[PDB]
Amino acid sequence: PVNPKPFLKGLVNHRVGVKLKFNSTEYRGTLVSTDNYFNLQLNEAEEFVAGVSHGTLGEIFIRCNNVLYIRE
Amino acid sequence: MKFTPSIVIDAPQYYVDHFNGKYNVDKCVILRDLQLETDSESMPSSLKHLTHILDLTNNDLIMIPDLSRRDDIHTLLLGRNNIVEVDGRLLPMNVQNLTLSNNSIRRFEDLQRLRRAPRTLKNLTLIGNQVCHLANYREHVLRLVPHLETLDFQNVTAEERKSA
Amino acid sequence: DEDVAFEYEIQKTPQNILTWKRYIEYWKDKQIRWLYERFCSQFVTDTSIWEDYIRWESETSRIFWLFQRCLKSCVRDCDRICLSYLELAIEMIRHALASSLMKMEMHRKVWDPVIKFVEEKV
Amino acid sequence: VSTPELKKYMDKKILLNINGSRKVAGILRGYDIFLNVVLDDAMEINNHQLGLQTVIRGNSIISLEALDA
Amino acid sequence: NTLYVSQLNEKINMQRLRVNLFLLFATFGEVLKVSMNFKKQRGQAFITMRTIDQASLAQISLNGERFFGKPLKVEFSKSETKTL
Amino acid sequence: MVPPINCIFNFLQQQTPVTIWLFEQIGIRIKGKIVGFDEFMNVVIDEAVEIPVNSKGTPLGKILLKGDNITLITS
Amino acid sequence: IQVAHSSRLANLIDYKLRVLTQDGRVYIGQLMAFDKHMNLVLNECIEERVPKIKVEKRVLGLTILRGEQILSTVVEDK
Amino acid sequence: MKLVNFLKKLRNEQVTIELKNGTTVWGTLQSVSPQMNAILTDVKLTLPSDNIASLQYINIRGNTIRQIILPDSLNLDSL
Amino acid sequence: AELEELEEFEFKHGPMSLINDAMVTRTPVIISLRNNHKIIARVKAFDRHCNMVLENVKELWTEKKGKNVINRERFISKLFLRGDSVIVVLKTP
Amino acid sequence: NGIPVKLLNEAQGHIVSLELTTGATYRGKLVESEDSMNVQLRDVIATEVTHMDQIFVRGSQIKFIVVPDLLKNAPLFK
RNA sequence: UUGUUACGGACGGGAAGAGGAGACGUCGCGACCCUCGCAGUCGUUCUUGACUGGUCGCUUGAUGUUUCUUCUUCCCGUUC
Repeated sequence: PVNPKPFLKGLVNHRVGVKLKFNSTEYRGTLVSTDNYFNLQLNEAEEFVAGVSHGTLGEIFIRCNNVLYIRE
Repeated sequence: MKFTPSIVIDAPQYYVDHFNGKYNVDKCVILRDLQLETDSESMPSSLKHLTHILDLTNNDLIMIPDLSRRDDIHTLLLGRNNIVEVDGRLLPMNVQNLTLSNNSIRRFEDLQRLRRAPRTLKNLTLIGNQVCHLANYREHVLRLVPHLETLDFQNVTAEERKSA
Repeated sequence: DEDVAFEYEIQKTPQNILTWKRYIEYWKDKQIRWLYERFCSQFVTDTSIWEDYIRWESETSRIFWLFQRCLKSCVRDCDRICLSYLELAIEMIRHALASSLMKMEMHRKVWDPVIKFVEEKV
Repeated sequence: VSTPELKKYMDKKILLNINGSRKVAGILRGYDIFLNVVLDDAMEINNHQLGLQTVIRGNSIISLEALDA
Repeated sequence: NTLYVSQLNEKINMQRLRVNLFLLFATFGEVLKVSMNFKKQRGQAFITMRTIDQASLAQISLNGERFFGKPLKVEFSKSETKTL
Repeated sequence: MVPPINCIFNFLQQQTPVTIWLFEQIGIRIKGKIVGFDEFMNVVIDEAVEIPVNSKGTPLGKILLKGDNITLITS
Repeated sequence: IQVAHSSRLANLIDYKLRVLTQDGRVYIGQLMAFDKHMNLVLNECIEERVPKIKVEKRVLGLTILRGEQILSTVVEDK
Repeated sequence: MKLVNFLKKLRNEQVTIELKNGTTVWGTLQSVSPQMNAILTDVKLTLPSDNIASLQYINIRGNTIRQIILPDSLNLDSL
Repeated sequence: AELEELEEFEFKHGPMSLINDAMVTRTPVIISLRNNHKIIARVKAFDRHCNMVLENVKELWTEKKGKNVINRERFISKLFLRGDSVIVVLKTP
Repeated sequence: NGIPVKLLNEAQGHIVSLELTTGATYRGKLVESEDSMNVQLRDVIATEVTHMDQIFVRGSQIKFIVVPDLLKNAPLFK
């Protein structure tokens, strides 16, 4: 019943968790909007390098190709 | 005439020597029977174009002159020349296949430029000269030029090396 | 110096005049300009070599001097050099237009631009 | 657009060699233009079983030797 | 044009042999043939040249010349080469 | 014969157990149940647990795995 | 090295070009054909390895090169 | 629409580009394509600080070029 | 025309919106890369596939063997950074 | 259409060597060729050494495909 | 047709003494071997279809993956 793009849509204005393959760093923030090619935009972004944070970034944007997954 | 830049430019660099590499240059109207009496001047006009196979045979070249990088003239053919001495620091690693047949290399001491070959000349052959007729010449060559694999078509064996 | 080498090699043989181009494009520059001027003075009095000398010249005084140089010894490409001198003097357009009629007197459309300029001037 | 000729390899066991030093093996059931090979077996390498049928992505299938010629 | 060699050292390798041949024949004229066609070794090699004169010269001069121990038996080819 | 477009549909219908494999790290492999339907290989999967398999429980919710990053699917 | 001021891939057909690959292995070969992805058909391939100092050599192929892993081709000699 | 268009409009100007190997290579752009297939006339190379090991001509493929520099200090795209 | 023309406003709604905004009102942004890199610059142009053009480009990377961290720096300006290398961009206050 | 593809198609029933991203050099017969460069082989050797009966290869990850010296000028070009 | 745009101190090599090594392949220097010639082998029929330097040393030949863990003496070149 629940498809991917609709799930993604639902998850707008809510917390999102995303990770990368190259330089494994967990990005944590609240989602803003998405497009057909699955690029991302977050607010209140915290760059957790394997648990420990580098710094509170704020309003950020992420490309699709690097992203591993979307979680809570 | 003398080996100028214009002559080099003129030279037929179309038919590549298909045995190895590309661009088998023949300086002047024809390097075979060019009649370059002086040393090979204006080598910079070629500018390391190409084994290269710069066949400068049937000339009157007094001394062997080179001016290029480590991969610029591996299969150089200087047959039927008047090569007295071929000392130089430019062509160190490149010139492996040296066709120096029918040269004017008289003494064994004339090959002292090629001798002490561990650093002086990375590879060199030399054959068909007046120095080949001298007593214990091959042995001497073996002693000095260890890099010389093929000595006048026949190889430098282990036994030979031991002897020298 | 390679200038003496180029001059001796060019002097020992008239050898498909691009040897003067080898003396030119090596420095190309004032030495190349003087060498190409001596080349155009010595043997080659063609339109392409004079045009290359004018291209080496290419501020209105030098262009007018090159146009006076290309006015001398020009037979085949006369109307094209005439239109080129008209465009050069268009920036003494009337005197050089009469000089264009002198060098090349076929010349209807080129004279029509001077007539259009004379109409726009009024 | 053009279909890969995998009808020859139908009903034949295949020893695959996917990217990243992993030797998977299984019999071919279905195929497609993207090369997402629908195969009905999976035994990893020594040997041990981990689930029956396995559908694999097209990008991560490099080499595939047929067992039965 | 072509010159069929015979009676040479079979112990030497193919490419190397070819190279040697090339080196030898560059003094007379421009050697057209880059590699051997027969691939049998033991003397049988066809040295293809651009000019006939050059070939003739080669035949004259290198008849029974010491190349890798044995004397090479030079001779003119029966049929013309595929390249020529 | 089972084509991969209908495969997705079947998965959606059934909701079978799954063990998804990743590209970069060989050890860490995801486990859950596929739900969604899509033209691309990108599909949503509930109850995701990342297990370190030999050559033991990463906290993770209902995952949506990227279309280029799936190495294996099972049913 | 001699090479004239060429404009496009069509004008430089049938020339001995070097080719560089993603891993860093050097090639040489005469460019025979053209394609959308620059799958340049080499006339004779002499592949070369450099370990991660000095360049090695091989002589296996006379190949149809694929355009995915190519970095940048270089002209050797006409 | 696209910024390959921008690249296309540039002609006869030096630009450094850092490749996947990692070399600063200044060269003239020549006929730029929609696939970013650049061609450089004069260039400076470092085979795997930047060691000097330069060649004259080279034909670049578009997938490698990540950054470009020094066409000319000016921004214009739409026409 | 309309199939491509309707995609023009897709930047300002979706995930590129922030970058568009940045471009409009030039401000510094932190750009990351693949093989350990950190670039800082202000935005000027923008397109569909993240092939951006910037100004005042400060680079920070490492070319240190044997696990020693060395932060080298050099001023670059008016680049053309292709989208395949760009991972994360963000508008700072 | 692609000339290399055409060439490949033409060379059906010929001994063609290969090389992948990892560098596993094969050598055997060519079975079939398509628009996407998908190759299948028979009696195929493998020197990464083993001797394999058959193999199918994905087109995207191939580095280069070897062809013999026969199909050089004719009958593909003009 | 062709193009463009738009949609004395350092370093290197070789040798010796004291406390780099093993696999997988890929090309070479010797040969007691094979093989014998100018453009190879076999099927079938009076002229056509298919398939293509090998083996053994190296008595210290070259070279890419993949695991583990330097000092002294002499000789030859470059630099100050």
